[PDB]
Amino acid sequence: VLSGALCFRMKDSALKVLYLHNNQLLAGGLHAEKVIKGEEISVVPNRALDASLSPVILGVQGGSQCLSCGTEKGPILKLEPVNIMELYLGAKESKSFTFYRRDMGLTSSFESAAYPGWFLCTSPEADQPVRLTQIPEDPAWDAPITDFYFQQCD
Repeated sequence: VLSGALCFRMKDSALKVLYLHNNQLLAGGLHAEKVIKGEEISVVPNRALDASLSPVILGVQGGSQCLSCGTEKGPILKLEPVNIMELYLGAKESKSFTFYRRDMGLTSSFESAAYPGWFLCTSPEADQPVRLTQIPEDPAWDAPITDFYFQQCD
């Protein structure tokens, strides 16, 4: 087993780096990038789910908090005060804390395992929270961005 979670750096396809502010993950513009450092994203595979779907659990602050979609009838992206290693080692499904990664080459998309059809996304605007969205039939320049550069820290 991992002695610590994997370390990744994330930014959307528009190169907006994800950072933390007031307990929320935001995607910053070039200006924000000069003030705050991108957040090191903790990552662990969710071994309770189908490996062919690339299930992962994402966390922040050294893995002290993890991204969750909640358990309501509708998805709500929020950081929860649970250590990613607790989820990693626990014999518990933890589906609401899981995303299915779709590797498209240079970038990846992340679909909520608990809420099919909902994907992690960023706004075309800078410094807005990362959220969840369903994919529109027709693309647009002002539509949410669901593709991310998912790179392991050096």
